[PDB]
Amino acid sequence: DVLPPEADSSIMMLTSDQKPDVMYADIGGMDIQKQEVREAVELPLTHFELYKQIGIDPPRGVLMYGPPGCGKTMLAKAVAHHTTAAFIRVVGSEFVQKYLGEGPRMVRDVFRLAKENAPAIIFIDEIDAIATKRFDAQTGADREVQRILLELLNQMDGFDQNVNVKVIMATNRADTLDPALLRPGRLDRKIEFPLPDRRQKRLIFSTITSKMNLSEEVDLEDYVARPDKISGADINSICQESGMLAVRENRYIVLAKDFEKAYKTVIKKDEQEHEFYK
Amino acid sequence: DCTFIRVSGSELVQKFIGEGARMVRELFVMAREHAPSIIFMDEIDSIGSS
Amino acid sequence: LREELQLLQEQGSYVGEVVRAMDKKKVLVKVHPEGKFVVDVDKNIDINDV
Amino acid sequence: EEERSKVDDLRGTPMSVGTLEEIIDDNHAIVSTSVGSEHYVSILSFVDKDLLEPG
Amino acid sequence: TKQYEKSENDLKALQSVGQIVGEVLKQLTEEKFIVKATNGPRYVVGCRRQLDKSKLKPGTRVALDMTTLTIMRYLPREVDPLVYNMSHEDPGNVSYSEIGGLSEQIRELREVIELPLTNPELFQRVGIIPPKGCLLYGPPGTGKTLLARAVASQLDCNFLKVVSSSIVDKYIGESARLIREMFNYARDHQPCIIFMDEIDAIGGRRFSEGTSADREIQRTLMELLNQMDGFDTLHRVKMIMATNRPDTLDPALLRPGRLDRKIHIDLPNEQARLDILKIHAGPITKHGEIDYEAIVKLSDGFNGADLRNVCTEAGMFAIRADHDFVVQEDFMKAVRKVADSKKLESKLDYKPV
Amino acid sequence: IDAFRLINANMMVLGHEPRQTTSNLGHLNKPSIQALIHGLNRHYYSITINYRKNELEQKMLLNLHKKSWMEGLTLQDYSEHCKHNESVVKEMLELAKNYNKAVEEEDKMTPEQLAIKNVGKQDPKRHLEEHVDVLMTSNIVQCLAAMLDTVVFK
Amino acid sequence: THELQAMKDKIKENSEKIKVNKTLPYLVSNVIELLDVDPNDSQRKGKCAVIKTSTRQTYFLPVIGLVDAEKLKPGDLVGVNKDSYLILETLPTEYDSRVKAMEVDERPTEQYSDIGGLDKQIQELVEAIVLPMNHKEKFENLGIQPPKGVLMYGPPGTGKTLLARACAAQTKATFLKLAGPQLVQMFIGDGAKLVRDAFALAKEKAPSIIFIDELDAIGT
Amino acid sequence: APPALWDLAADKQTLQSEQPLQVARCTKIINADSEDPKYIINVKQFAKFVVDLSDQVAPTDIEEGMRVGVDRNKYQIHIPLPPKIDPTVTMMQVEEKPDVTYSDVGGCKEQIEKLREVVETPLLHPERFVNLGIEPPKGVLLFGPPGTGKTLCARAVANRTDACFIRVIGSELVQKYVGEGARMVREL
Ligand SMILES: Nc1ncnc2c1ncn2[C@@H]1O[C@H](COP(=O)(O)OP(=O)(O)OP(=O)(O)O)[C@@H](O)[C@H]1O
Ligand SMILES: Nc1ncnc2c1ncn2[C@@H]1O[C@H](COP(=O)(O)OP(=O)(O)OP(=O)(O)O)[C@@H](O)[C@H]1O
Ligand SMILES: Nc1ncnc2c1ncn2[C@@H]1O[C@H](COP(=O)(O)OP(=O)(O)OP(=O)(O)O)[C@@H](O)[C@H]1O
Repeated sequence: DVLPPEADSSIMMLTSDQKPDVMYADIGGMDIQKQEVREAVELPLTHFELYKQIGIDPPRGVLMYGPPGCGKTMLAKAVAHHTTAAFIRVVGSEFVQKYLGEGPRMVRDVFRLAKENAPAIIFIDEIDAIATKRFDAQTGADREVQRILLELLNQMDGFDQNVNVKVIMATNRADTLDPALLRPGRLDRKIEFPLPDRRQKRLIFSTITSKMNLSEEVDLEDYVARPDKISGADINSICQESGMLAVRENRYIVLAKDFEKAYKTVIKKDEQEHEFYK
Repeated sequence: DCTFIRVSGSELVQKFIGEGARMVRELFVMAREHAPSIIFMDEIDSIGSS
Repeated sequence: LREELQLLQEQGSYVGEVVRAMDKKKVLVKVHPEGKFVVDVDKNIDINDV
Repeated sequence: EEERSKVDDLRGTPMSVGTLEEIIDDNHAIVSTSVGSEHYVSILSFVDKDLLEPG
Repeated sequence: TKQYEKSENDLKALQSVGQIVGEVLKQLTEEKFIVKATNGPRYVVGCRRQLDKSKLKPGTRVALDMTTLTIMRYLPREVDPLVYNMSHEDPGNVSYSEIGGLSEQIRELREVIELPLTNPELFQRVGIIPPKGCLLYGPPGTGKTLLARAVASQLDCNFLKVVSSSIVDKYIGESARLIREMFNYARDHQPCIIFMDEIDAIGGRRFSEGTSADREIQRTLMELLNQMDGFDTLHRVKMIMATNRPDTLDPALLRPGRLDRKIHIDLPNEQARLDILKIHAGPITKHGEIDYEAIVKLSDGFNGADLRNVCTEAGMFAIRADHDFVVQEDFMKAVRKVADSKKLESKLDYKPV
Repeated sequence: IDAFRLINANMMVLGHEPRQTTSNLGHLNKPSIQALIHGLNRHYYSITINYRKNELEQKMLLNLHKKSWMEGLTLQDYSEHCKHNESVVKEMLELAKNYNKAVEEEDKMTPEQLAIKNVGKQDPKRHLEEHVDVLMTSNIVQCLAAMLDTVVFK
Repeated sequence: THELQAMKDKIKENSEKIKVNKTLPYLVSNVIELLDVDPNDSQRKGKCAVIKTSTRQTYFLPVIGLVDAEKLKPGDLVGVNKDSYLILETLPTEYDSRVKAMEVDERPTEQYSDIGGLDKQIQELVEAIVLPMNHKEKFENLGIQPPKGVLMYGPPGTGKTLLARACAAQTKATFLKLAGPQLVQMFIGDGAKLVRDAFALAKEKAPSIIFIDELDAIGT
Repeated sequence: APPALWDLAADKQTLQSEQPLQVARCTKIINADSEDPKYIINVKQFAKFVVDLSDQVAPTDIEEGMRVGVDRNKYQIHIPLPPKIDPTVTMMQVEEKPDVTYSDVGGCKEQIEKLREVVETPLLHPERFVNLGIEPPKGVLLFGPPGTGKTLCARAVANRTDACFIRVIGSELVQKYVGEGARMVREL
């Protein structure tokens, strides 16, 4: 007799009911990334027939890149509170084991619980691990699990079409990803995380200042101007550093002084008088 | 109606065809096995790389 | 099903892959987890069909 | 004649295909097969032992 | 005489063979349980009547019968390498008072480490998240490992030390998943302090794609990175990282979260040099006539380790003079000469930021 | 069950090969049935087992388990199945109605597909038959429902 | 009162029965100590320990039987017989072959009388090695910390190698020949484990002397 | 066919000799000695066995790192094996048979003489140099213009007195997958 389904094996499913951390009200800066992701995730998941009406085949391919800043998993935590679906949280390296015979069953199990519990969303973090090519026998199991990445690449062809799956993907470095993965027909969407900008500066300052105590002396004009001459950044974590320089004290509410201090702490370097060209 | 064959191809064209070699021969042995066949250069067309 | 179970109970049955055939009626058979073997006729299946 | 109906019972029916590792002047040959296995083989038949050579 | 017969009767109980360990996957029904041995094979089997279905739960380490392949007794958890990681011994206490510089660096780490544990209430009021990581690097100067190690023995509580050689694991770089084990028992035994030394070997940048194991290490990162980008609360646990240079750490580890703070070691100031000199003059025997400032002025730019090596060399020069009490004149001899030789061997000491 | 007997090991010099009335010996040693079973032919020999009746208590022992499915008064759970006879049984008949639409519109393509494959080569799909269980459950429904006019009336 | 000899007879007969389970402590396995009690569900209490194998399998067995939990922290090399899965004795120490013992140097044939002109600089070499041995009693009084590593370098010759080795016969301390590039191996983590294993038996053979060459090659 | 007839007809004695020593699998490297009777041994099967030895082999003949045969049933030591390392790289390193005798010299006198006395004379008359020693030199270095590279060695091939010598090609030392050259250079 066969598996019910689905009793696994491994991972497992669920574990996400007592989670996630916070809703999507946190990150309000992007707004151009969410319009892509929301339309590429929750809309195809809610109405499958609406796409068939207009005659457009909704892709399952979601690609993210650009860090820093981090972006990425924050969106997974948001979409977790938007819709009720089954979420897979797995580390790129988590399935690699001592025996290659477990790989194919594992990816198959992920997918078969996905189709049984559909609607469902699967998130693997930084698959660029298994995207690198090697020929040795010791990496021969790594080659087998990248042919397993190709085997799930075949299984998602099994998902074509209609019911069902959702695959979101992120990586710190996209230069190591093989063109077969980014090829259209499987991942049709490439979303790049942009560097924070002025519009995003004021949003990234509002969101951190709501959670932490603020002072009337503290003004965001010079903080959206002077750091905007270079950064860039990471800006949020420097505001967190203003919290961490308030917790260096012995302080009631943070003032302008600690912010100005967090700038000169971490990090800037010059680098260079050679820049005297401009 | 002839078969369509692309050049490398990554990674997995090398493993599927032999272990290791000139790589232009064993592949050509597959094209000899199935004829007619068309060979295509895919792709390495980029500004990278310019 | 009982008798057939008895013949498949001890060793079951393997899955063979022929790497090469020999003129001595013995055919080279390779198993994936295992090494390369070779086994004789096998009269039910003709040699030219292998 | 009778030798063909004799030596066949010794090798068959199943047999494995290994690789030769090294030869000893005692006619014991050290063979290596999948995966990482060794042994002492001494046979006086069909050899051709000098033309084999390890590898 | 009879105690021996007690042991021999114990052998009669040793006639019962052991069992095979296995993890509980799921249960199809009350007569069907899916278990997986550590070896890789899976088995759907039953269970006896002593165990409770609710107490079992999936992902539980249990022992399977040699033949029936069914659960008899269970264990909550086990881990074989960690016991070694909990046996590190740091003297001081006193050694913590003898390190001297850098004072204000110590006053930063004392807080970022100790305060979140003793006063978690102050953080929740302001809304500031306690830093879950910190970076201490050298050797522009020295004292990295010493200072942090002293905190292990000062704060007491729990401490865990990991040598960078445990990541390879030869074939099957599963030690990456041994990081998940590490953080498992870090979530159990919390609070705890974790040290990471020579991270540059295990946190490199995979700039030039090559060889083989270059990639496996990149996969060990993914365990660190994803567990510190969680999906997990590391607030209670603490981690310390050290390197020769922050060149290989990638934008991943130079980013906050994983590494919130960064404290570079600096060359000992002459004022701090007097201090560190003082703590090494204590155990040593000298003449009643002593002047430390001569040494401070003569010794500039040296490492706190190199100062101690110079003091010891001053003493190791006195044994040739065989004298019990040793004047600082002989000291300034050995000091000046040998230390300056250290400057000749000081080539390529300049390290990046 | 099973049964065994220890043969004497010191008899190994004399004839070890009885018995008389070899009938039951032949049926007992069979089937052989693997290897481990045959590994006990030496040093051991089995011995036949046959039930005896004791048919009186066996007769009641059948009727105890069979009557277990039956009710105590016998008019209780059948009339509770008469309370069931209209529940949610009109809704359970809507369950059967969905099985009869959904399985039949895909089993009406099978007579056309038989012309494509020509004819009954493998196959199966499936999605095939399953209407037997639907008819049997509907027949249980109509019979337990026919009990209404018998029970409710007098 | 004479029945004590009867029980003596049964404990010796059972010891002879222990001999058949003591032959032979064939396989090597790794140990994980554990102590737990299992409530039911009349009561059953004790201690049970987890065991590894050399065949990649990991078993579960009651605590040995014979040697108690007085020793030790999770170890290895424990002798256990085939499918019995019982450890009769815990056998030391560590491992393995050339990794256990890099090189066994009895003594070099050369002595310090075969060199000349180094009298000034041979004294600094002889000092760092000889002074810790005999004068420890002096160092405890003077608070002196002995040197450990010494950097000897130059083009041949010099001839540092022969002199450094020759003085090791005069100190009687155990000498372990080690080459730098030996740390490089076909597989990963070998050099790390190798150094740990090197100072292991150095602590067992203490005092001793370990020498390496071409450090510049493996320390770039 | 006659030689193969007698070749295949020796299997009747071969099968009687096939009962012993055919269970000698496999070759295993030893580890440490705890006592005299008992030795810990490792095998490529990955199972490390601690076992005794057969009474037909003197225990004093087994030294740490010696590979020995095993009777898998009893696991006891059967027979030691002198050869250990290495696969085919060694046999490729070995050369045999002479060629290019001394009559192939192109007139070089002092050259060929001074290199003759470094190699051929010490092994031609060993007692001579040991008597009058001092000590023969370690070796030589050849280089310069191409004529005549590498042929002068062929002279030592044909002038080799008894035991053949081994020639080695340079580029085979450096190989992909670093760490192969370490084993390489050591074993030879
Ligand atoms: N509003 C915000 N804008 C940008 N970054 C934020 C914001 N809020 C939190 N973060 C940062 O995002 C981090 C967590 O993001 P995530 O879990 O996606 O990491 P990641 O993107 O996987 O890491 P990396 O990209 O460096 O591998 C936190 O450390 C926090 O500093
Ligand atoms: N502040 C200090 N007080 C006392 N001793 C010190 C101090 N700093 C360094 N030392 C000496 O230096 C030795 C090593 O300490 P530390 O961890 O700083 O070295 P390290 O960081 O490994 O040096 P490097 O980074 O150059 O390898 C100790 O044995 C100690 O005696
Ligand atoms: N200054 C010296 N005094 C005495 N003997 C010397 C001196 N220099 C060289 N020799 C002799 O030269 C011989 C060759 O030694 P060599 O210099 O090659 O060794 P080495 O340089 O120590 O080797 P390595 O380079 O591996 O360290 C030695 O036998 C040594 O006795």
